[PDB]
Amino acid sequence: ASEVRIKLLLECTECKRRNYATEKNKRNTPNKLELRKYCPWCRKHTVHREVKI
Amino acid sequence: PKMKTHKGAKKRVKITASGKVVAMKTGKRHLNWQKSGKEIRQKGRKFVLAKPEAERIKLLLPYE
RNA sequence: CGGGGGGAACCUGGGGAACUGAAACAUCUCAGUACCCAGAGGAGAGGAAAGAGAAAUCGACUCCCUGAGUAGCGGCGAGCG
RNA sequence: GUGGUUCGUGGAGCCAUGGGGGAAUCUGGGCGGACCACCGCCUAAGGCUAAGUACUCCGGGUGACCGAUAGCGCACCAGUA
RNA sequence: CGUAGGGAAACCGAGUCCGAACAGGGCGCAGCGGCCGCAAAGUCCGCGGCCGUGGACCCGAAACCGGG
RNA sequence: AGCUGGGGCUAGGAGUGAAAAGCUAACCGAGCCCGGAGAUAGCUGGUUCUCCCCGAAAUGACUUUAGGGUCAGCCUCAGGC
RNA sequence: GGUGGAGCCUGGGAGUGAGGGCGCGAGCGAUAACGUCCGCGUCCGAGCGCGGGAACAACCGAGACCGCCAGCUAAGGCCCC
RNA sequence: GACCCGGUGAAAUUGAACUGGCCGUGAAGAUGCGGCCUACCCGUGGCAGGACGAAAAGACCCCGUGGAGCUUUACUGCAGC
RNA sequence: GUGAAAUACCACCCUGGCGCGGCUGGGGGCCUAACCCUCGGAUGGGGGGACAGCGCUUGGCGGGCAGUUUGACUGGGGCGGUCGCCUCCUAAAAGGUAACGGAGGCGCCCAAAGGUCCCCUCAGGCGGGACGGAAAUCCGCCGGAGAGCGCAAGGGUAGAAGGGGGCCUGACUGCGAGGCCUGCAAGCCGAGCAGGGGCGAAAGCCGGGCCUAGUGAACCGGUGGUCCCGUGUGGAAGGGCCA
Ligand SMILES: [Mg+2]
Ligand SMILES: [Mg+2]
Ligand SMILES: [Mg+2]
Ligand SMILES: [Mg+2]
Ligand SMILES: [Mg+2]
Ligand SMILES: [Mg+2]
Ligand SMILES: [Mg+2]
Ligand SMILES: [Mg+2]
Ligand SMILES: [Mg+2]
Ligand SMILES: [Mg+2]
Ligand SMILES: [Mg+2]
Ligand SMILES: [Mg+2]
Ligand SMILES: [Mg+2]
Ligand SMILES: [Mg+2]
Ligand SMILES: [Mg+2]
Ligand SMILES: [Mg+2]
Ligand SMILES: [Mg+2]
Ligand SMILES: [Mg+2]
Ligand SMILES: [Mg+2]
Ligand SMILES: [Mg+2]
Ligand SMILES: [Mg+2]
Ligand SMILES: [Mg+2]
Ligand SMILES: [Mg+2]
Ligand SMILES: [Mg+2]
Ligand SMILES: [Mg+2]
Ligand SMILES: [Mg+2]
Ligand SMILES: [Mg+2]
Ligand SMILES: [Mg+2]
Ligand SMILES: [Mg+2]
Ligand SMILES: [Mg+2]
Ligand SMILES: [Mg+2]
Ligand SMILES: [Mg+2]
Ligand SMILES: [Mg+2]
Ligand SMILES: [Mg+2]
Ligand SMILES: [Mg+2]
Ligand SMILES: [Mg+2]
Ligand SMILES: [Mg+2]
Ligand SMILES: [Mg+2]
Ligand SMILES: [Mg+2]
Ligand SMILES: [Mg+2]
Ligand SMILES: [Mg+2]
Ligand SMILES: [Mg+2]
Ligand SMILES: [Mg+2]
Ligand SMILES: [Mg+2]
Ligand SMILES: [Mg+2]
Ligand SMILES: [Mg+2]
Ligand SMILES: [Mg+2]
Ligand SMILES: [Mg+2]
Ligand SMILES: [Mg+2]
Ligand SMILES: [Mg+2]
Ligand SMILES: [Mg+2]
Ligand SMILES: [Mg+2]
Ligand SMILES: [Mg+2]
Ligand SMILES: [Mg+2]
Ligand SMILES: [Mg+2]
Ligand SMILES: [Mg+2]
Ligand SMILES: [Mg+2]
Ligand SMILES: [Mg+2]
Ligand SMILES: [Mg+2]
Ligand SMILES: [Mg+2]
Ligand SMILES: [Mg+2]
Ligand SMILES: [Mg+2]
Ligand SMILES: [Mg+2]
Ligand SMILES: [Mg+2]
Ligand SMILES: [Mg+2]
Ligand SMILES: [Mg+2]
Ligand SMILES: [Mg+2]
Ligand SMILES: [Mg+2]
Ligand SMILES: [Mg+2]
Ligand SMILES: [Mg+2]
Ligand SMILES: [Mg+2]
Ligand SMILES: [Mg+2]
Ligand SMILES: [Mg+2]
Ligand SMILES: [Mg+2]
Ligand SMILES: [Mg+2]
Ligand SMILES: [Mg+2]
Ligand SMILES: [Mg+2]
Ligand SMILES: [Mg+2]
Ligand SMILES: [Mg+2]
Ligand SMILES: [Mg+2]
Ligand SMILES: [Mg+2]
Ligand SMILES: [Mg+2]
Ligand SMILES: [Mg+2]
Ligand SMILES: [Mg+2]
Ligand SMILES: [Mg+2]
Ligand SMILES: [Mg+2]
Ligand SMILES: [Mg+2]
Ligand SMILES: [Mg+2]
Ligand SMILES: [Mg+2]
Ligand SMILES: [Mg+2]
Ligand SMILES: [Mg+2]
Ligand SMILES: [Mg+2]
Ligand SMILES: [Mg+2]
Ligand SMILES: [Mg+2]
Ligand SMILES: [Mg+2]
Ligand SMILES: [Mg+2]
Ligand SMILES: [Mg+2]
Ligand SMILES: [Mg+2]
Ligand SMILES: [Mg+2]
Ligand SMILES: [Mg+2]
Ligand SMILES: [Mg+2]
Ligand SMILES: [Mg+2]
Ligand SMILES: [Mg+2]
Ligand SMILES: [Mg+2]
Ligand SMILES: [Mg+2]
Ligand SMILES: [Mg+2]
Ligand SMILES: [Mg+2]
Ligand SMILES: [Mg+2]
Ligand SMILES: [Mg+2]
Ligand SMILES: [Mg+2]
Ligand SMILES: [Mg+2]
Ligand SMILES: [Mg+2]
Ligand SMILES: [Mg+2]
Ligand SMILES: [Mg+2]
Ligand SMILES: [Mg+2]
Ligand SMILES: [Mg+2]
Ligand SMILES: [Mg+2]
Ligand SMILES: [Mg+2]
Ligand SMILES: [Mg+2]
Ligand SMILES: [Mg+2]
Ligand SMILES: [Mg+2]
Ligand SMILES: [Mg+2]
Ligand SMILES: [Mg+2]
Ligand SMILES: [Mg+2]
Ligand SMILES: [Mg+2]
Ligand SMILES: [Mg+2]
Ligand SMILES: [Mg+2]
Ligand SMILES: [Mg+2]
Ligand SMILES: [Mg+2]
Ligand SMILES: [Mg+2]
Ligand SMILES: [Mg+2]
Ligand SMILES: [Mg+2]
Ligand SMILES: [Mg+2]
Ligand SMILES: [Mg+2]
Ligand SMILES: [Mg+2]
Ligand SMILES: [Mg+2]
Ligand SMILES: [Mg+2]
Ligand SMILES: [Mg+2]
Ligand SMILES: [Mg+2]
Ligand SMILES: [Mg+2]
Ligand SMILES: [Mg+2]
Ligand SMILES: [Mg+2]
Ligand SMILES: [Mg+2]
Ligand SMILES: [Mg+2]
Ligand SMILES: [Mg+2]
Ligand SMILES: [Mg+2]
Ligand SMILES: [Mg+2]
Ligand SMILES: [Mg+2]
Ligand SMILES: [Mg+2]
Ligand SMILES: [Mg+2]
Ligand SMILES: [Mg+2]
Ligand SMILES: [Mg+2]
Ligand SMILES: [Mg+2]
Ligand SMILES: [Mg+2]
Ligand SMILES: [Mg+2]
Ligand SMILES: [Mg+2]
Ligand SMILES: [Mg+2]
Ligand SMILES: [Mg+2]
Ligand SMILES: [Mg+2]
Ligand SMILES: [Mg+2]
Ligand SMILES: [Mg+2]
Ligand SMILES: [Mg+2]
Ligand SMILES: [Mg+2]
Ligand SMILES: [Mg+2]
Ligand SMILES: [Mg+2]
Ligand SMILES: [Mg+2]
Ligand SMILES: [Mg+2]
Ligand SMILES: [Mg+2]
Ligand SMILES: [Mg+2]
Ligand SMILES: [Mg+2]
Ligand SMILES: [Mg+2]
Ligand SMILES: [Mg+2]
Ligand SMILES: [Mg+2]
Ligand SMILES: [Mg+2]
Ligand SMILES: [Mg+2]
Ligand SMILES: [Mg+2]
Ligand SMILES: [Mg+2]
Ligand SMILES: [Mg+2]
Ligand SMILES: [Mg+2]
Ligand SMILES: [Mg+2]
Ligand SMILES: [Mg+2]
Ligand SMILES: [Mg+2]
Ligand SMILES: [Mg+2]
Ligand SMILES: [Mg+2]
Ligand SMILES: [Mg+2]
Ligand SMILES: [Mg+2]
Ligand SMILES: [Mg+2]
Ligand SMILES: [Mg+2]
Ligand SMILES: [Mg+2]
Ligand SMILES: [Mg+2]
Ligand SMILES: [Mg+2]
Ligand SMILES: [Mg+2]
Ligand SMILES: [Mg+2]
Ligand SMILES: [Mg+2]
Ligand SMILES: [Mg+2]
Ligand SMILES: [Zn+2]
Repeated sequence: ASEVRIKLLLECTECKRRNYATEKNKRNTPNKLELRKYCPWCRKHTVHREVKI
Repeated sequence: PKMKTHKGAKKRVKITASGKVVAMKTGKRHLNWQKSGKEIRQKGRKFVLAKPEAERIKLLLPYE
């Protein structure tokens, strides 16, 4: 990673719990990530949103 | 004078009932974002220490 | 009427290092030990709860055993306790 | 601002106090580990106090302690030459 | 000290911890002859080797510090 | 700016110094004595009777580590298979 | 197949972690070094005990429990020492 | 002075000595191993070539996570302002 | 009449601004008696003057002194160079194997350059064609791979790991038999079970990337979550577990 190849987390938009940790390239993806992952808390897949790490 | 229990160990490790040394798994304190889920998952568990090193870490625990 | 000075260590108060250990070293340790000073005595200090701390309990202080290298303290290092 | 306590600022109370501000007398005040409340313990800012405890210049008893390069530095005119 | 362990802990307990799990895995769980005797976990004192703490196998520094 | 007797004062991180780090009781880049003290020494040395069986290593990894150490390797002893 | 101071397992005690010559395979070196750095092996180390090599730790021979004024052999040797 | 006689009589040094030379060898500079040459036993005055002669646990050099003095815009503290 | 709010009048509050009083903070000026210096005389005179000096405290300058640090490898030390990870060789046809031996790279990157389904096959040589070229793109024959795979090198690879596109987020959670490697600790591969999903008609594949580097153990602390402990009790301070 670098200053452009940042770090970030995913937040189960339903219960707002952060679940996964990944990265992106804020120049090639300056839009906040929105990915559909699985929440062990809700116990069902859910759209997760890039929050800041 | 009697021996002093080494606390650097009693805070990290734990002697079982059969005479083994079980310490938590090293690696997942930080720098974990790009690590696997398998790598974070497996490292959250104890591991029996090598016999030679455990033997030493028990002579430091003379009273447990 | 009393004090002054002496006494081998032992005692309490006022001050108080370092080598060393941490396999370097500064916090830390060695340790409030060694040493200096004032004082006291056959002993000195402490001592009759504005305490301890969870028993709805104990009952001044001193010393030994035990509690225990437990609780905790610690560049949670060496180690302290 | 420090010292003591296992407590090295730690969530840091308790005991002590060099600096500042500065009360009350039982309807008082300190305490039970920051703080608030409930519940409890105690009753500071005057003092005294035997024994059980520590040491061994001194005297005595006794040793699977030494026996003149040993045992105190000195078994003898030694803290001497 | 031992008779119960597992867990950071509440806490459960021949099981317990991660877990949604009746899944999977970690650390755990069970004497010999003819009642007897014999053996043993464990524990206690001796002895022995080794380790920790202290000058710790003996002698040796250059140096630091304190009071005179 | 001389030499000199006698009486004096200044000292240990301190004194003096027409300056050499010279001098401070015959060795001064921090005097001497005594104490902390048996400082520390991963370095060198030294380690005392006899016989009996086995019998090495000087490699690898990490090591402010390289002439020192932790684990493994190679030796040994007791028990078990 | 192999019953060997063979091997597996648990446990206690170590020492070693400065190797060196030779032979073969390489690198480095100059197709130098009693040079250096690795690999398989061997020997000295620990066999500086014995025979040969004039003499010589490691080349050839050969693994020394002790005693004999007995015999056979290995390397190497048989004109004299 | 040295040297001879009477009188007194030290010293560092010293594994033990029955202590030759040459060509070789050997931890690479042999009185001590091998071969050869030489050499009768003990002395006194002398000369300094060798016993890698004596003395001082190399001032040089590196090593030690040794020390100490000096230095600064090295780190961290203290006096002082 | 009128606007959202409406008028005489009587309070409580604001806007701002003015004077008295409060109580303080700065600045100016002057006293004096604390405090300090001085005066043959001292319960006093004289000058300084609430500053200075001193005490607790803040922050700075501070080799003046004090305690220490100032790495190792090295064909002696120093100067130079190097220090972990990856690829090839040396490496003597298993693995492993040194040297300040010979050659080069990593400290990133991709939201697609991931997953799945379907389809497609390259460089290169010869001839062919406006602008138009030794190589822009089209047509034809030959072309088992010499192209390509983001980057060093290697091995691998079209019967895909290469190129196009569709729907997608498995770049999952909870574990994980058995193993490679191995001194420790680490690092590596991983079938399968459940939870919930994605691509597919289906068999099936998917726990990021054709692979091998792209990294950093504990200690200390930050943020979200959990709701386990809470120092007499209920909470809180502060912690532990998860990420
Ligand atoms: Mg992840
Ligand atoms: Mg436990
Ligand atoms: Mg961890
Ligand atoms: Mg964490
Ligand atoms: Mg990765
Ligand atoms: Mg994963
Ligand atoms: Mg988990
Ligand atoms: Mg206990
Ligand atoms: Mg127990
Ligand atoms: Mg007296
Ligand atoms: Mg005191
Ligand atoms: Mg002092
Ligand atoms: Mg010190
Ligand atoms: Mg010491
Ligand atoms: Mg130590
Ligand atoms: Mg000590
Ligand atoms: Mg030290
Ligand atoms: Mg040390
Ligand atoms: Mg030092
Ligand atoms: Mg102390
Ligand atoms: Mg005292
Ligand atoms: Mg006196
Ligand atoms: Mg007295
Ligand atoms: Mg008495
Ligand atoms: Mg009294
Ligand atoms: Mg009273
Ligand atoms: Mg106890
Ligand atoms: Mg106990
Ligand atoms: Mg720690
Ligand atoms: Mg202490
Ligand atoms: Mg303190
Ligand atoms: Mg703090
Ligand atoms: Mg404190
Ligand atoms: Mg307390
Ligand atoms: Mg006060
Ligand atoms: Mg009351
Ligand atoms: Mg009150
Ligand atoms: Mg109080
Ligand atoms: Mg209070
Ligand atoms: Mg309170
Ligand atoms: Mg209390
Ligand atoms: Mg409380
Ligand atoms: Mg009350
Ligand atoms: Mg109380
Ligand atoms: Mg009172
Ligand atoms: Mg009293
Ligand atoms: Mg008395
Ligand atoms: Mg008494
Ligand atoms: Mg007596
Ligand atoms: Mg006798
Ligand atoms: Mg006797
Ligand atoms: Mg005598
Ligand atoms: Mg005597
Ligand atoms: Mg006699
Ligand atoms: Mg289980
Ligand atoms: Mg099991
Ligand atoms: Mg029995
Ligand atoms: Mg016993
Ligand atoms: Mg041992
Ligand atoms: Mg000691
Ligand atoms: Mg000793
Ligand atoms: Mg000595
Ligand atoms: Mg000494
Ligand atoms: Mg010093
Ligand atoms: Mg000094
Ligand atoms: Mg004079
Ligand atoms: Mg004079
Ligand atoms: Mg005089
Ligand atoms: Mg003086
Ligand atoms: Mg001095
Ligand atoms: Mg002194
Ligand atoms: Mg002094
Ligand atoms: Mg001076
Ligand atoms: Mg003197
Ligand atoms: Mg002198
Ligand atoms: Mg000095
Ligand atoms: Mg002198
Ligand atoms: Mg003294
Ligand atoms: Mg000491
Ligand atoms: Mg030292
Ligand atoms: Mg003898
Ligand atoms: Mg080695
Ligand atoms: Mg290691
Ligand atoms: Mg290091
Ligand atoms: Mg070296
Ligand atoms: Mg070992
Ligand atoms: Mg056996
Ligand atoms: Mg056998
Ligand atoms: Mg054997
Ligand atoms: Mg063997
Ligand atoms: Mg063994
Ligand atoms: Mg070594
Ligand atoms: Mg060597
Ligand atoms: Mg050695
Ligand atoms: Mg070596
Ligand atoms: Mg070698
Ligand atoms: Mg060699
Ligand atoms: Mg030779
Ligand atoms: Mg050779
Ligand atoms: Mg041949
Ligand atoms: Mg050859
Ligand atoms: Mg060769
Ligand atoms: Mg080579
Ligand atoms: Mg050669
Ligand atoms: Mg060499
Ligand atoms: Mg070597
Ligand atoms: Mg040797
Ligand atoms: Mg031989
Ligand atoms: Mg042999
Ligand atoms: Mg031989
Ligand atoms: Mg011999
Ligand atoms: Mg010999
Ligand atoms: Mg021979
Ligand atoms: Mg011979
Ligand atoms: Mg011969
Ligand atoms: Mg044989
Ligand atoms: Mg014959
Ligand atoms: Mg012949
Ligand atoms: Mg002859
Ligand atoms: Mg004559
Ligand atoms: Mg004469
Ligand atoms: Mg000799
Ligand atoms: Mg002769
Ligand atoms: Mg030669
Ligand atoms: Mg010669
Ligand atoms: Mg000869
Ligand atoms: Mg001769
Ligand atoms: Mg001879
Ligand atoms: Mg000869
Ligand atoms: Mg002569
Ligand atoms: Mg000469
Ligand atoms: Mg001569
Ligand atoms: Mg002469
Ligand atoms: Mg000579
Ligand atoms: Mg000679
Ligand atoms: Mg000479
Ligand atoms: Mg000399
Ligand atoms: Mg010398
Ligand atoms: Mg020497
Ligand atoms: Mg020496
Ligand atoms: Mg020397
Ligand atoms: Mg030297
Ligand atoms: Mg040095
Ligand atoms: Mg160093
Ligand atoms: Mg070193
Ligand atoms: Mg220095
Ligand atoms: Mg001053
Ligand atoms: Mg000034
Ligand atoms: Mg004025
Ligand atoms: Mg003022
Ligand atoms: Mg004053
Ligand atoms: Mg200050
Ligand atoms: Mg200076
Ligand atoms: Mg400075
Ligand atoms: Mg100084
Ligand atoms: Mg300094
Ligand atoms: Mg020091
Ligand atoms: Mg070096
Ligand atoms: Mg290295
Ligand atoms: Mg060099
Ligand atoms: Mg050289
Ligand atoms: Mg060399
Ligand atoms: Mg080399
Ligand atoms: Mg350099
Ligand atoms: Mg290979
Ligand atoms: Mg090979
Ligand atoms: Mg292998
Ligand atoms: Mg290099
Ligand atoms: Mg790729
Ligand atoms: Mg054209
Ligand atoms: Mg290719
Ligand atoms: Mg590239
Ligand atoms: Mg190929
Ligand atoms: Mg594709
Ligand atoms: Mg696609
Ligand atoms: Mg869909
Ligand atoms: Mg496994
Ligand atoms: Mg492993
Ligand atoms: Mg990794
Ligand atoms: Mg499924
Ligand atoms: Mg499915
Ligand atoms: Mg479908
Ligand atoms: Mg899978
Ligand atoms: Mg990759
Ligand atoms: Mg792909
Ligand atoms: Mg790294
Ligand atoms: Mg640390
Ligand atoms: Mg839970
Ligand atoms: Mg509470
Ligand atoms: Mg709770
Ligand atoms: Mg309430
Ligand atoms: Mg609340
Ligand atoms: Mg909280
Ligand atoms: Mg929390
Ligand atoms: Mg975590
Ligand atoms: Zn959720």
